[PDB]
Amino acid sequence: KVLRDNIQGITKPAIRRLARRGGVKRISGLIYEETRGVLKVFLENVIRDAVTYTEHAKRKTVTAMDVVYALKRQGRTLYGFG
Amino acid sequence: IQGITKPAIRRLARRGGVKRISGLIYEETRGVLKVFLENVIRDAVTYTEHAKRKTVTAMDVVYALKRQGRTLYGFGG
Amino acid sequence: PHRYRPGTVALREIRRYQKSTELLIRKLPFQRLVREIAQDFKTDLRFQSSAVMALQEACEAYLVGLFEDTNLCAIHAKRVTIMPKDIQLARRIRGERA
Amino acid sequence: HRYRPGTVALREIRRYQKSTELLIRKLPFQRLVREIAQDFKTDLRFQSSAVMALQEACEAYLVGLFEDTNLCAIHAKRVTIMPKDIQLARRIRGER
Amino acid sequence: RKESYSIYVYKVLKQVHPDTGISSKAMGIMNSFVNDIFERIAGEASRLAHYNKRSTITSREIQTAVRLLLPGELAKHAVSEGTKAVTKYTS
Amino acid sequence: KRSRKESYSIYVYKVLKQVHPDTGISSKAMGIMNSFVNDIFERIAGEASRLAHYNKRSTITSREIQTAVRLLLPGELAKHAVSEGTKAVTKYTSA
Amino acid sequence: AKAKTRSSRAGLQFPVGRVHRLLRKGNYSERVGAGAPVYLAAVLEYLTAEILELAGNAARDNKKTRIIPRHLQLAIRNDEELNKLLGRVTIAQGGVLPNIQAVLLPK
Amino acid sequence: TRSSRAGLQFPVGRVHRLLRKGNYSERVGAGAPVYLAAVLEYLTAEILELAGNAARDNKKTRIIPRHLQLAIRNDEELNKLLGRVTIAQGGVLPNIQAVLLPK
DNA sequence: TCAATATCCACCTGCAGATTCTACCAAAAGTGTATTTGGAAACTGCTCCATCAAAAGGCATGTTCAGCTGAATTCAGCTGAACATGCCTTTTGATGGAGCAGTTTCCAAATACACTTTTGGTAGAATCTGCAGGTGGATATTGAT
DNA sequence: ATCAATATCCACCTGCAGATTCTACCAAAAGTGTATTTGGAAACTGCTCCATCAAAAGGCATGTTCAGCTGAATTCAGCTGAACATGCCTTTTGATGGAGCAGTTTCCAAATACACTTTTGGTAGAATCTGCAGGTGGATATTGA
Ligand SMILES: [Cl-]
Ligand SMILES: [Mn+2]
Ligand SMILES: [Mn+2]
Repeated sequence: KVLRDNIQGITKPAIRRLARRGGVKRISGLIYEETRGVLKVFLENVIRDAVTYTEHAKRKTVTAMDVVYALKRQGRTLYGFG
Repeated sequence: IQGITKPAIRRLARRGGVKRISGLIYEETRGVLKVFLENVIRDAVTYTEHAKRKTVTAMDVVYALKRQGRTLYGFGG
Repeated sequence: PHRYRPGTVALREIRRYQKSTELLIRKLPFQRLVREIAQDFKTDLRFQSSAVMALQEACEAYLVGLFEDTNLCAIHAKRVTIMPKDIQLARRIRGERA
Repeated sequence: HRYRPGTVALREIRRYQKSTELLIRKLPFQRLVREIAQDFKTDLRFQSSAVMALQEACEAYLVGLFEDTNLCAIHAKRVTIMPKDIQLARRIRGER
Repeated sequence: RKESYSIYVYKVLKQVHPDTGISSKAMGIMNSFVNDIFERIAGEASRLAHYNKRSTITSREIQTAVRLLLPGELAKHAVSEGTKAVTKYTS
Repeated sequence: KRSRKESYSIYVYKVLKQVHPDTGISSKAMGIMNSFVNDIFERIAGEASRLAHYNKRSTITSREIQTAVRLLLPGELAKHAVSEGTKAVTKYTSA
Repeated sequence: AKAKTRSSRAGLQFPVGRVHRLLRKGNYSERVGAGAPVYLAAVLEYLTAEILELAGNAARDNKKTRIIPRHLQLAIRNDEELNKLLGRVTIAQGGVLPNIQAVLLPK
Repeated sequence: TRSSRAGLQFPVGRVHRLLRKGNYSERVGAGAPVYLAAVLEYLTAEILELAGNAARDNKKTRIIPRHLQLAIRNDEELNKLLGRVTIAQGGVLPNIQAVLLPK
């Protein structure tokens, strides 16, 4: 089935929850749409590179290292997947 | 570090496009600049020493700036 | 009925979610979004159970971290409520997009 | 005739942004450079150019830090950069 | 002895702006630039190869690395001009 | 037909027992620890690689490693770091 | 006579040979001294020993005998030096140090 | 010369030796050096072209660092690419926040 | 505006510090040949990943209400800018001496190879066991009177 | 100054999904016997890098005046937090089909390795030149009346 507008899937209660762990006590109402905008940019950039690595390896499957190497590029070095 | 006169700092804050400057800034800015230099130089030297030299060439600085993610153009690559 | 004053449960939650480590976004919606974004780059891609988990670990991490800097930016403006400009300042200083 | 407060500043800003010369005094800096160095290793010698690097790097950084500083002051409605601003910027950049 | 991309930058300078010349320092900035990118590009290419248990850096590594290293249109164009040069050199 | 993969798992566990005999570590945590050692490994060696190069050297000595460590590690972590290394290399050559 | 693992030779838990082999196949250099693998295995051993120690303590504080990430996070984020060493790194499942801005607390 | 063979100014020889003596990989393919060289050339082209303009705009016939910075920072893409680099003697793009202006 | 500062700002112009152009001498870069290999192409065993189906309760949504935060004003204390001064620490400019990056030129020690054994580790199975997930009073912590 | 009203702790329970161990093969360190180098070590340049030494001249430090920016204190419109009811969709669990990773073979097509010949690119003279740096003369941008 056709995937569309799934950025909306990142609900407001969730974003709050992520804001709570961040240490925010009060959240403006405009924040929710702004956060999505940023998350979708972060993701794009990280997935874009990931896939570039999947392509150079000539695979159809994005593997966890692909992501990790990708995160490493953007200096968002992840520990725990390889 | 006191040699870094207040009127020069103001100039720096001016290039930075600052219109008005609190009076404490100056001692503060002097602090930060001191840390910058200390960090950049310690690495430069380490590099100088590894080369068994008594002179910190322009390349050592260059290399240490790279390491601090402050890459510099104009003295080497 | 008994009622908690505004902000009191906000503080309650902060302690709660900071003490825990589970992921705060629902898994399926995130997996969906990941495939949508990835699909618009290369068609017929497949993902390792873990590859998606990775992405979600990074994402949540990134965002939680942004919200902290975000919140220090609201506090600096004498405010207590984070706003977009609070989020943007943080990203300008960080250098994500000056 | 007296120029109202702050008018000059804008003229100082327009001016200094327009140029590219260093703005810290050569000798005092070099003196600063050697000093710090000597606390790390002694009887060191600097290439003329090495000190230019160090000064170029320091100034550039400092000017940049002020742009972020200013933005932090404006954000608080103030128009005068203060130490909290400089600290906020550094704290966000990840320097401390 | 010692070497620099001064000669080549200057040649390139001429094609695009025959009338303009370039100072010493500016020349120096250009050298720094070439080297850097060179390193970034070569470094990543090294990395690709390695992830792929490869012992040889093909021009394919270079290209892919350039996709990862360069932004938007800079990237598109860079692949073209480089692929073009290989098509040509090879034949 | 098997595909053998390696990690510092076994080694981490040996060190885990020395510091805390009664403590144990989970898979995930063993994973974290595995990433850690590699990260560091690549950081140290990569810096080593640079040093040798900036110095027209074709061989990475234990000397380069050490300067690398000085440049990469902060404060006492580095002080103590170097102590273990040196000790380790001195003891190695002698026996 | 019987063989001495080079690691035992230096009195190290980490694998000095494995390290040497990774230094060569790594392409970091054309050649590798015999002391480098040793020296490095040692630095990695001690750093591993360092975070393991603080982690265990944190597992202890929480009445658990098995170290999990959270503990590693807690370890890494509280020590000033490890926290700087792993500043741009994120531990999957590690959470964040509990910290509430003073202004946000009740009157 | 290999470089004319690829119709490039940049030394394809020099780069090949740089890649061989670089520690990047066990072995370097023939197309590599060419490919990269051309990319180093193109990027060079691109920055000089803009500098030229800048220099031209300033009324000079000689490209200097300031011209390079103006060139670099004004274009978004090159700015992304040299985002963590500082041109010595470059200066900064003139920019004064609105609020600081006279009302 | 009308005026009276002080400011920029093009227009013009004249040489010395750089530039760019020459003129030659080594170090690479290119050839020619002969080899070593890396890894693409051809199966094919088989994990792992894409998909669906069900039952179920965890939670996202949307609505009321109203507490209290953000924002708009207003005010005046005094901090930081504009200045005109007085004075000295930076400029810079040779001038010289000498510590010292840099080059050689052997060579003894440390490495790289190329094989041949000899263990140490990894990938399954066999055994354990923290601890997740529930339960329940004790203990505050809150918010209304 | 009290007290319900609630949420948060902390300890005891107990099977089970996640370690801990237990065992067998084997890919890889270890052990030797050569075949190169690698990069110190004396010797010595030619540098650049310190050091005085010596004047002038911006450029810094100061002490005045005050203009207007920061700071604090109210007020109130209304935004966003807390709550309840609703009912949708994410979770959990397992079942299957099979696309496409990976592990082996096989071997040309391609990269590596010398040994040599040619040409190019880096240096240090020789030969132009662009801006630097002042110097007028004239709208500009400010500020007061
Ligand atoms: Cl302050
Ligand atoms: Mn789509
Ligand atoms: Mn001029």
